[PDB]
Amino acid sequence: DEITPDLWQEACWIVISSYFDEKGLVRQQLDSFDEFIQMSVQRIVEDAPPIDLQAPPRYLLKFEQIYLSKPTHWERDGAPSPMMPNEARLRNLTYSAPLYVDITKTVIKEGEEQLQTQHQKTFIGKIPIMLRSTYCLLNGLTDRDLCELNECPLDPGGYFIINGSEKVLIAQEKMATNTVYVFAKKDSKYAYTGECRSCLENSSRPTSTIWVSMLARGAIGQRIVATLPYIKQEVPIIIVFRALGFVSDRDILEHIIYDFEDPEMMEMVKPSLDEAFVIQEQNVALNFIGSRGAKPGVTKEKRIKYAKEVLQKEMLPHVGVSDFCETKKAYFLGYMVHRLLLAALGRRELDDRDHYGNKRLDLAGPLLAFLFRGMFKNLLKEVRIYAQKFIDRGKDFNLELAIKTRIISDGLKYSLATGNWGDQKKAHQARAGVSQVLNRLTFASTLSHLRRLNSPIGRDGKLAKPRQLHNTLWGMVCPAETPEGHAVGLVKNLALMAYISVGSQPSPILEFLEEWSMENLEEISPAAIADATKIFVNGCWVGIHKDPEQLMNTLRKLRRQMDIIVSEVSMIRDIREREIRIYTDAGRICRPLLIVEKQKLLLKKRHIDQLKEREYNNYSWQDLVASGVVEYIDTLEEETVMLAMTPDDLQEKEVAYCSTYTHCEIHPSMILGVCASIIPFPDHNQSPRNTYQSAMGKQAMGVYITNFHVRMDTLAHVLYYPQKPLVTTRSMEYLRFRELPAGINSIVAIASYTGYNQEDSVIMNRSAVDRGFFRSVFYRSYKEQESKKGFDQEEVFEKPTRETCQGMRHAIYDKLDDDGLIAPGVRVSGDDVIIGKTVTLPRYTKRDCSTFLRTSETGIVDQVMVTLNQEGYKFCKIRVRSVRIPQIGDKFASRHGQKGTCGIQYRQEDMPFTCEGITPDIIINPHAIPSRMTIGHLIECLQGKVSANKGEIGDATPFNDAVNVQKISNLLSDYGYHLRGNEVLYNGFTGRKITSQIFIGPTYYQRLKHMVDDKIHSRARGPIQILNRQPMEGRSRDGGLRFGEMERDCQIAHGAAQFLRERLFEASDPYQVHVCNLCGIMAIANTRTHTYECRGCRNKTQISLVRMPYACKLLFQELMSMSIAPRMMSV
Amino acid sequence: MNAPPAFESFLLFEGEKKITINKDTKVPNACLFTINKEDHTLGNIIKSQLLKDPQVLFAGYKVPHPLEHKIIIRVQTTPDYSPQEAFTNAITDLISELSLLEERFRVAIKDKQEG
Amino acid sequence: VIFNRQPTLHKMSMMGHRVRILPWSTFRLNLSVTTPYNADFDGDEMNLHLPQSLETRAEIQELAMVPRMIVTPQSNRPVMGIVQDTLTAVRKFTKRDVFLERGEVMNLLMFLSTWDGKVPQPAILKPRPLWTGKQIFSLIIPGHINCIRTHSTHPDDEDSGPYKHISPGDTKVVVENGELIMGILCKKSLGTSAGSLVHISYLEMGHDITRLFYSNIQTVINNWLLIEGHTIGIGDSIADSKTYQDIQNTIKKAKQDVIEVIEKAHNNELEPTPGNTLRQTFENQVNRILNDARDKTGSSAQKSLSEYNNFKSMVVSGAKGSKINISQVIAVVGQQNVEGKRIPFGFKHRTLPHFIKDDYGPESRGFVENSYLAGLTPTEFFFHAMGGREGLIDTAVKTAETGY
Amino acid sequence: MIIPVRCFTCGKIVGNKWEAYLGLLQAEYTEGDALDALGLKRYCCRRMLLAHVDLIEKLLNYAPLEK
Amino acid sequence: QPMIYICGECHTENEIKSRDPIRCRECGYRIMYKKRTKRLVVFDAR
Amino acid sequence: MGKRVDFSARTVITPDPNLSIDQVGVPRSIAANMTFAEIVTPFNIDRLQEL
Amino acid sequence: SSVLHDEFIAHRLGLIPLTSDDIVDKLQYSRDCTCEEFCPECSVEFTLDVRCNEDQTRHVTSRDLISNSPRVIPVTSRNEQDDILIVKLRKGQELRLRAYAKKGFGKEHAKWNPTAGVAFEYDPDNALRHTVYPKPEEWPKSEYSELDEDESQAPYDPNGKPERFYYNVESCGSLRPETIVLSALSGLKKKLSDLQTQLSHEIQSD
RNA sequence: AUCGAGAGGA
Ligand SMILES: [Mg+2]
Ligand SMILES: [Zn+2]
Ligand SMILES: [Zn+2]
Ligand SMILES: [Zn+2]
Ligand SMILES: [Zn+2]
Repeated sequence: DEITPDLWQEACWIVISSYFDEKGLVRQQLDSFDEFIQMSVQRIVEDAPPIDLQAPPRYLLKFEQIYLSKPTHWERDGAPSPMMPNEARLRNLTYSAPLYVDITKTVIKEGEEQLQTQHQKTFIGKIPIMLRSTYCLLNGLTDRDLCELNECPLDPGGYFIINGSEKVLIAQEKMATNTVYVFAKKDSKYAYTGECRSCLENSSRPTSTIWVSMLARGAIGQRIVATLPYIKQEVPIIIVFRALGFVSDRDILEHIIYDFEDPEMMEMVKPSLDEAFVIQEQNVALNFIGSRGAKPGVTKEKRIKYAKEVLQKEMLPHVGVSDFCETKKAYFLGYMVHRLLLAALGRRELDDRDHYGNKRLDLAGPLLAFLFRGMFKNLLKEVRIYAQKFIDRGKDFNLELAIKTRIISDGLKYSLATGNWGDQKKAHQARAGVSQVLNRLTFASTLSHLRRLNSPIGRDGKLAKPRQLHNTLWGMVCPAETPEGHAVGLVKNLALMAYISVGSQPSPILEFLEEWSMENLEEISPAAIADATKIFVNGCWVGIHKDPEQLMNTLRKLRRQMDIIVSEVSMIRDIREREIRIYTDAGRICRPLLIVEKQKLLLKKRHIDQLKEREYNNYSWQDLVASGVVEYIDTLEEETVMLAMTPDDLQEKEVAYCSTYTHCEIHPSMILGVCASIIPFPDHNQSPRNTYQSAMGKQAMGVYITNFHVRMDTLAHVLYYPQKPLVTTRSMEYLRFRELPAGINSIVAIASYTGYNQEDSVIMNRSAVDRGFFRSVFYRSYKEQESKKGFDQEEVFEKPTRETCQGMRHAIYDKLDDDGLIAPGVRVSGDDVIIGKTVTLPRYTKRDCSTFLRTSETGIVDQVMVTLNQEGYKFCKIRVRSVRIPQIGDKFASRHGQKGTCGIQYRQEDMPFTCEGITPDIIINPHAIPSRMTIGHLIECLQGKVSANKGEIGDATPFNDAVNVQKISNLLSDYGYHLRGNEVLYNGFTGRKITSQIFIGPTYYQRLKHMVDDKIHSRARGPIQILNRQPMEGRSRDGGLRFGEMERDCQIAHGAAQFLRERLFEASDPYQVHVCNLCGIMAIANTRTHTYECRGCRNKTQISLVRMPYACKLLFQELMSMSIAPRMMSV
Repeated sequence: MNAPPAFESFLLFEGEKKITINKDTKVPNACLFTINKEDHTLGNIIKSQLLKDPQVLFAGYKVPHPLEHKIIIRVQTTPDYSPQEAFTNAITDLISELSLLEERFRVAIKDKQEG
Repeated sequence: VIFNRQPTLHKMSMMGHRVRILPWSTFRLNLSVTTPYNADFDGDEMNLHLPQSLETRAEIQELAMVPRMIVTPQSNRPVMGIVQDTLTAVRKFTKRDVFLERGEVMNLLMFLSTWDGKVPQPAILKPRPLWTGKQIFSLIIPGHINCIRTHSTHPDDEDSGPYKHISPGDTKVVVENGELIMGILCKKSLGTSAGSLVHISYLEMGHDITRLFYSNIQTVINNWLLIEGHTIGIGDSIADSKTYQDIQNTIKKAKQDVIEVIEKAHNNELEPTPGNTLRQTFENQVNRILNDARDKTGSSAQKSLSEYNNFKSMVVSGAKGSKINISQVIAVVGQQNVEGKRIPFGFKHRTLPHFIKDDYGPESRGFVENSYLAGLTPTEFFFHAMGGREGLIDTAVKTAETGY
Repeated sequence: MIIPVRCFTCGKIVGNKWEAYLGLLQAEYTEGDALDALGLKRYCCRRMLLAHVDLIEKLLNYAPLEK
Repeated sequence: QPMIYICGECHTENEIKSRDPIRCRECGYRIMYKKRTKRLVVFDAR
Repeated sequence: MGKRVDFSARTVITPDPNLSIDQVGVPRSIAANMTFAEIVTPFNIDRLQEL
Repeated sequence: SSVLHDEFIAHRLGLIPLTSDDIVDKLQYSRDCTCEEFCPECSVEFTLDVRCNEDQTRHVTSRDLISNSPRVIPVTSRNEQDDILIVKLRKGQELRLRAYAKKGFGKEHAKWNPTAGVAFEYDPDNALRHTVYPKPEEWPKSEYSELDEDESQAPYDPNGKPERFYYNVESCGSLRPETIVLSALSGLKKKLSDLQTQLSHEIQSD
């Protein structure tokens, strides 16, 4: 029955495999989008108010149902056809499906003359579709079906195709809503502040933040204030309580202080009462609120109405926005004050801003919902204006012409295309970085980009606290994978078994709590709240309970049985403070864990047995979760959980550590993400090395996707001979690194050989490189289109001619065909022409606008595709193919942060060799190891020697006590090798033995995208910028290198004044001006007629020539634009 | 972009001499032999054969740059001898050694295939 | 040309070079001139500027050329020195038991540019002629400079007792009349510190002679290292069973000591020291115990090393690494700190959900009692990732403020 | 994508061994014994056969451009 | 002169002249590919 | 204070133990792109005509 | 029409070994041939023309490389070891090419390297101490060692020199191993002879 | 071509 330790390493990984058979790696994206389409769009459409318009006749126009068909495309003839994602990629279409809404317009004029007209399936917009979602044409297709459609079966999906560009929505971090968080700002007028970003269940407005603060000590005592929304002045809490109908001080403290035996709380609230005694009735308090507001009505009536509306709608919407909710709002605001007092009295800890239990991940669904709310509101507005301008004339109108569908369509398309998350007009208030271009450089880069999280703290911020690896990231975020540049700690990555909750309605839970012995908050007396336990659901205090323990037992039983409580519902019992917080909302990152009985796992051997035959008896992960054996625990419920790292922790020990565990890790290696799960032996490296590899696995070459032959990507690198690593971890089985690997096993020798590998460099074998070692192919796609925008000027693909075309370069166009397009198989060098495009003029009647190769490439045309774009003019894509043979300067890396460029390449006779004539493919310098402490590199090399000599794949899973260095060495000594991986090598040049026995063996190396040929650049009098006549910027522009301020300072320190003048004047922008010797302002010179005159001074004899930079002339002219007179006085 | 053709390691450029002899002025009876389009394969054997001559006081070689395709062999001999004569005799001795080794390897192969 | 690397921090980040046209498509640099640029070959790119007049060319040739840039005015010492392979190899080369044969010596003399063509009389004539590495470095050393240094492993109690001028360990570098009379050369003798051989060469001999000195050390030593070889592998990370037992006993004793301090604090048997609160005093005691454990285990690992250990070779020469790195690879990685304190209670009174609440023990708060060869446990792995994230954040955040 | 022709290290031909290697593996050989049957004794050639991923078999799941 | 293209879906060799919408005559598919040139490109097997 | 300049080049750096400290190894393509305006004299008339 | 681009196929064809035993000495380098681009005196013509019409995958192997010269053929195609795989083809895919094979050696490209490993060793017992084992007991014995198992390495020989070099020359297939050794000795001897000829011209010109 | 944004390199 029990899984014994000897079977555990199989059982756990069997369980893990079942998880990845059920979910995958992009499950969060697909589930978010599916919830958005199934629920969020319908909720948004129904939550909009019916637009009642009347001059008389009236019309309501109620939207009642939505229909999202499959993705289709409409040609110029208008025939709807099912559009495949690959066709969208090739034709630069948007993989979107039409959204139709049912509309009901009832005519009501008078005399009960009512009649309803329903417009079924009114086309309301087009919604882009996430690939492999339920509403994707690739849904449920087999691998054969996907290959029939020219799709990769290993492609995870989880992205959109907007204008042929694959866009991926990055999950955005945000502070959780409807939760009270008591912080303390050191530099502020308030000692403690308790904030609550409140938002109603079905979002319709932004988060309304309410603060309840305490004024810092230094009138008599510490005063509690409340910064309500839409009010620009602090308001005493007692005033707010009275404005809600609680005038008696006893009632207010009944709502705030639940234990009247506690004078400390009492004296700390007393200043607030003493400050609010002149105001003692609800109307006066409402008048005070309205007066403190930023729109103080001259008459107290409208002041009181405004205060009523604010306190009913903007104050704590999550508690309830309807009327008669003042009791719930009073109880909740009293809870906020109670929490603030507990913090000020030291009875509760301040809340941690960085705790991921306090955060939420805004995924594709809830982000598209924000867009859709804004866009549907704008659409209903436009419909209101259109219908109003017609009914004002007293006649009917056609809603089909009122609905301008471009709002929703173009809005979603623009937002996903650019990443600016918001309305196109508010292009600066909008937050960019959402919806990035999917990284297709290697399969690991694609997976990681699809599992990418973002902390929008702002890269400019230099506070390290949000960048720090918090304790609560354990199991939810990769500890290693993070960019090492300016976004350290802000851009994160999901751990492998991390699941972001999609969201759920609290209705069944609330109903069960009602049927259960919970007492509502309006029905109780406050005297009961002392000993009772509060119950919050999605931040709303809904009631109280008397035995929280057996309530938690009941709820956990219900969730483990897949009863009314779904698996993703978090249920935290804080014991010391008697809250029970239940969460069903979306964005809660959680992970699966094995539940533990008294001191035993519930995962018995029968579950492993049924999981082994997963493909026959359809016993899956969901059956494991439904059995009550596995549980999803979120960051906030982990605080109440006692984990076992392994079932070995559940053994009874000579001194028991815990003996009351509640859960167990499925495997600790699941704390790593996609790119860190490729590192072998990451627990033997320094952690920065693991981070650098997690970044560098994403630039590694491989086969980024199986269907690369049909993709017209702008840039693509494919390795000739990708190999799976000889030394692998058990997590790559689910990353599909074995099916799409990104490196080669290289016989690497760590040695000092000729000095060409010093300081992070490598010596490669020229003979190996000749045999296809780390050879790659680079595919570059050029796009072009001939626009017939108007009869004024039209472009067209056609072989240009020297007699008709004007802007025709001296490059030869013979490689083009009569259609103007080069043919595949044609070898093209730099500056060559691949598309001959000519544009009609207003060298006559047509000008050359041909597409050249990006300079200095020298490839062969791989293929040419011709089609029609969305509007329907001819559209061409040409993929050119360039074989990249590794060379000096190309960057290579192992899986341990050990990067370096090729210093030199030696032939096989020049490389050092073992007694059996094995030469290293790569030689790396021993000095790269000691400071870096990448012992995982050495253990991987030794394990790889054992694996190659044994005919197996080494197990480098991080935390594995069945694999240590002594075992690997003992294994290697059985194959006739030195147990530590050393060998006697001979000098290739002289054949003499090397005195020091070299450490050599197979290690998995990666070829990175950074090849020297894509970086080398030179300039000598090339093109210049228009504004300031200085060299351009970039290799692509043939630009010059920037001689910056620091270079100026260095050369000033050198004392090299002529070199400094050459760099900053003569090699950048030499220029001449003519200055009036009297006024010092630039004069008018006419060198052809030799007439120089200053219009200002009315002189034409006292002019002087001045040699100045063009940028300085431009500066002085831009100062004269500002009415400044910079007078260059030559005397 | 900058890859030299692989034959440039073996083939002489037009007007480029296979070997150049330059008198070393630091010490007497020393010469520098700059041999183009050769590498350690001939340099090592020529040096080691020259070291077998008791009339050779110095015999060394270097590949000044691996990316370049020449070697320099410095030979100093006793005053009654010459570095050019030493170099010639070293090549003659290497040729005779290789001829003998080839004939003996042919004989050994014949014995092995026959019995 | 002026050769530059960004960020251009000081005047040595832009130096004058003479162009040498070579086949492939990278900028090829000498390895001594990498420290001034702060340049390594992990994909770094550098900028070449070509002066376009005889006046600017003369300016760069007389002011900014690299040999004129050997000594920096910032700290009146060399800015470039001997570096990784050449430094490990010159340390191995100038050991007392390095004996070169006639053919090896001629091979090395082929790579001396400043050689008068005279083979020196070997240090050993019989039974077989053998030159020493010091005897060839004496040929590399220019002019008639005089220098006294001490190898990094020089015992401090040797200059007092006998054998001061005849060192048993071949420490106490002594160069006289441009001959390495004795001593093992290392970072202290050929690095960028003040009073080293490269500095004294630049001060006594010109910048040209010092340029040749750098080049000759590099060429001769690299071509000898082709014979000697240098490596590193698992065998250098391993220690004997006695050392492992000593380290584990040290760690066990340290954890029991921390348990005793915890028990004292729990029983109110701990009184605070002046200038600190009780929490801070407990933290000081625990951190002192664990730092003592780390240092003792590191000393155990260091003494366990053989003379053939390649970690010890690179640390001794000063080429790369430190004794703390050896301790972390062999003995114990040690305490992980976030903001100068142990791992914070990021959960509620816990560092991770795997620990009990209010657990101030060493493993709970981020003491990695394993080495990198042993491998970190999952909690040690996460805490080490936290500590390393602190360094990454520091490196990425200090740059803007320091540049401003 | 396809089995290399030569071993990158030594230059031994491995191109003619992939199909035989697979046939030995379905014959219930261990990977080590299979590599021994094909005569791959240096761990470089064993690396070549043992770490190869036959991606061409997946690229042949797509219909060609011309019928 | 003919500029025969191949269909991305039906793989049909069909001729299309300039100023003609890009449509396969056999199945109407909108994506077409050019055929391999007849020019003589040489590879050094290296 | 800082600006783009002509007669500049940039590429990856690489070790070369066989250069002196004051030498820089330059590709032939960078050197073929970059030029130095040398004045003609009877001292260099023949060499510059050759070039 | 195969899934491997043209340079992939070309590179792959270059690495197929061709029987070179008696023909390599007769053929000339195209540098030395007085013909045009090609001729039968400096080159060998190969043709390959395969089309997958059937439903199973067609293995285009080295057996499909048809030569004009019967003496120079792919080694695997010589009259066991299977044929080298050039490319796998799917129904409707087709590969038709025309190759020319030339004379060269491994300095120019590893495809002209005839060896599949050259094991070279000397002093199997570390008597010259050209290696220095920190722990000589830990190292396995060479196959050419003559030491009793208690003895880890031979006693140091101060008067010793490297003699008795052991070789294991493995052939890729193009040449026989003994032909590789004989051709190596002849090539080294002709390198030295040419060097001596040029030396004599330099000495007499001075 | 410009501008902006994003992703990256040292
Ligand atoms: Mg660098
Ligand atoms: Zn004037
Ligand atoms: Zn091999
Ligand atoms: Zn068609
Ligand atoms: Zn010919």
